[PDB]
Amino acid sequence: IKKLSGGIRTALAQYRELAAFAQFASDLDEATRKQLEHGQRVTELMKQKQYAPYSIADQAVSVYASNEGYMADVEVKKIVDFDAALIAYFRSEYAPLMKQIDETGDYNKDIEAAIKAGIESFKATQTY
Amino acid sequence: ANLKEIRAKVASIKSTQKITRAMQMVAASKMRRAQERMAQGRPYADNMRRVIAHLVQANPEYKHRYMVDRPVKRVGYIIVSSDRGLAGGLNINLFKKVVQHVKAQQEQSIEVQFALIGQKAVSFFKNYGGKVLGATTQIGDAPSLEQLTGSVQVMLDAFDKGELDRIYLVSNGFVNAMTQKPKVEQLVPLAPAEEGDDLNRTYGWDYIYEPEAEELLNGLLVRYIESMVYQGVIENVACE
Amino acid sequence: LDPLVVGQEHYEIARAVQNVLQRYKELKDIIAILGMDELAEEDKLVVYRARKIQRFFSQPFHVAEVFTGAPGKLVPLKETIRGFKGLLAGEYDHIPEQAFYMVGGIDEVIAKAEKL
Amino acid sequence: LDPLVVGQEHYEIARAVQNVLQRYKELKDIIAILGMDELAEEDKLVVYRARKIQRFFSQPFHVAEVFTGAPGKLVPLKETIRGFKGLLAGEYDHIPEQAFYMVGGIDEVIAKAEKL
Amino acid sequence: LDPLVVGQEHYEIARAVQNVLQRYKELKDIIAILGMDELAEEDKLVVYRARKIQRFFSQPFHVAEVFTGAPGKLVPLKETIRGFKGLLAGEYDHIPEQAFYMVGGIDEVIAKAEKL
Amino acid sequence: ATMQCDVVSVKESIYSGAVTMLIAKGAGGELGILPGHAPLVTLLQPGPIRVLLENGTEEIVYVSGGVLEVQPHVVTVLADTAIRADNLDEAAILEARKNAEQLLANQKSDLDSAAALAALAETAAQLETIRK
Repeated sequence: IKKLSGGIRTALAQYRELAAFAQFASDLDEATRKQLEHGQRVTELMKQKQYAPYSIADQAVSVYASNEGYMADVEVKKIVDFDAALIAYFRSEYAPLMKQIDETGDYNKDIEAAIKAGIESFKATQTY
Repeated sequence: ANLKEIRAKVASIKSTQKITRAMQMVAASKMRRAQERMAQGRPYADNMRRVIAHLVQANPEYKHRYMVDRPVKRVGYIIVSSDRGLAGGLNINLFKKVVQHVKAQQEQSIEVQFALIGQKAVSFFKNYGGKVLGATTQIGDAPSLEQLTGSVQVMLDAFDKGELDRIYLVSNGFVNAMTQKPKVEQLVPLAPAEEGDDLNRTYGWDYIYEPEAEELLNGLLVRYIESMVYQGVIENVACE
Repeated sequence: LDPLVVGQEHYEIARAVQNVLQRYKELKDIIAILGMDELAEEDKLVVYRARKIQRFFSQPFHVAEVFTGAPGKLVPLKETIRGFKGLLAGEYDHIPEQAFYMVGGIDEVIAKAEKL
Repeated sequence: LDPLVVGQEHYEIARAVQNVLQRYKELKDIIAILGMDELAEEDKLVVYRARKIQRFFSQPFHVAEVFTGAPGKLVPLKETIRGFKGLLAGEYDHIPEQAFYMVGGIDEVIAKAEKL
Repeated sequence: LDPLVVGQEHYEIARAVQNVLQRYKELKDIIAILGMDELAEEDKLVVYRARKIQRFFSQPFHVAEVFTGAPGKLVPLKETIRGFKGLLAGEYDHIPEQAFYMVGGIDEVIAKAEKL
Repeated sequence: ATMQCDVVSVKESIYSGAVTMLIAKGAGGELGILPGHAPLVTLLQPGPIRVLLENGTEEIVYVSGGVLEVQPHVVTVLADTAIRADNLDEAAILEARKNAEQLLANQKSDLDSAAALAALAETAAQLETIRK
């Protein structure tokens, strides 16, 4: 969590910096437009329902999928549906890994590889 | 007033300030892009001036109908304006300058007609009234020739039929990022000013003029006619 | 007002209506300062739909007939749900906002559209 | 910070540095919105000198030796006065600004610059 | 200043000069921007009348007889009403300016206008 | 031989160096290695132009049409962004009959000659707009 919180903090800060440019998006350069889109995706990722606590593994997977470019193809309105589907794909096919993350909390190159492979498999095969 | 009212008003003003700052930055970017377009388009005007000077020095014996001036009567005008506001009233300045100009012309006892390209001129300046040949609006930024080709043509065909003699164009000129000023300039009379170039250094061969010795050049003028006005229009946009 | 009590369609309709009204509420200062033409098209649609919705919550009562003279009305829940679902969808847009004042169910709005 | 208590040269140097910093604060917005460059040379020189001064203000401390490993630097006032006067004069107009960061006294800046 | 208590004649004489004062105050900026040359018709007359009345408000005082050759004036109210009505009618427009200044009553003003 | 051949449309250009072979219709493909003689001016057809710069590098440039001037060491082309070299008048004012004066006529039916009418009203509107 300590490793992965920085990207979200930076994205939220940059979205706070430039938000009135939403109407004038086409007039901006590519970098600022990409920053604005990433900020919109991140700020819609933060929405959650009552009586559904997320686990450490769930938060880690969601944040890793966001910090990397995986959530750059989904529409701004469909982010909430994509996030749960991704969570439910895990805990059913990758439960050992979820248990290891929950019980240990470590972060080594091996875990990162497993998370990346699982996200790639979900994006390739399943649909949301 | 109530503390709650002031507390909400402060936040509202802060949000409006942020929005206005965003608009200012967007305007700066658009202005610099318009400056790039102006720099890109300048060589076209330069080569047009060069070629027209070369041709007029080549065949000064013959002159077309656009280089001959008859006594001034029934003069005409061309106006360009923005389609959106918040421009600090540059359109107001242009309209006022042209209205004192036309007031002086009426004091000279000559009736006038003109045409409009700006949306604000049609929406506001026309409530008062005025003889009008053409109004084309909503051309947008980076307007194309197809968009304004007809508007210039009708105004000058009025001269071609002889019912108008002098046609001016009125537009804003850009001197510095903070400095723009109205300008009125005559184009249809096309009186010569700088003809000293290319006489001192050869350029005596001129052209065999194989397709038409003294006939095709008139079409060239039309291109010049569609050039300068276009060159003017983008100017205004940048200023805006 | 819970998805497990009033169902799923009702909850979404209520949330969408509240969201539209709240979004329109924050646009009044910009319109006061900036011209109405200086807004995004989606913002204009939100403003118009919010005005229609604001007028649409009014109906005549059976008891207040003495004040106005019009007869009272009583609208069932399903009619309200259907009308609000149709309104948020973007249909009913051409209908002027005047025809939504004190007019009970939607069909009376459609009928009143002819007169004024 | 008055000419009586501290002297004349110290007051002059401090006021000049503050004026340069204020000028830089005024100029950043023009660069940010109107654009880069598009400006005379004196403004650009002011910007470069302001950046050099901003880098030069930083210094390492003694209470962080057990953390970073770099020894602390205590700079005698006279060295600060001489270095800032030289920087304002324009002698160090070619030294890279990266030699002014966490470098303590002026000579040390010269040594770090020539070593680089 | 009520028609019932003082009369309709006095009341209508009043509130007409105040209108001229308000018009002149609103046109002051435009008058400041440029002179009567930019000004159109029916406003130059308003400006002249406003100047005339604001100068006519002056009056000598008996308390200043030590510094005044004249012993001061005690203008009756009816005379003031007559003078203000005549000046509002535009008859006294041809009277040159400064004849209303410190000349007290309008009748004295006429003599001053005649002599100079 | 060949040093430059410039073709300028509303806002664009191209550069030509030592062109091996230039092909334009209606003139026998007069262009190519610079002739440098008989300076003249012709009406360039709206057909495309084939360019070979060096060692067989072939490219195609589409000219709507325009004017072509040749001179020793100078080749200039003023082109058009569309097909208008036929000096069309009625077609280019058909939209004017519907968009230039028809649009104003629907918007404003006053059709009254100006003659600097109501200049006092314009000045009053100016004064009102100054208030801000």
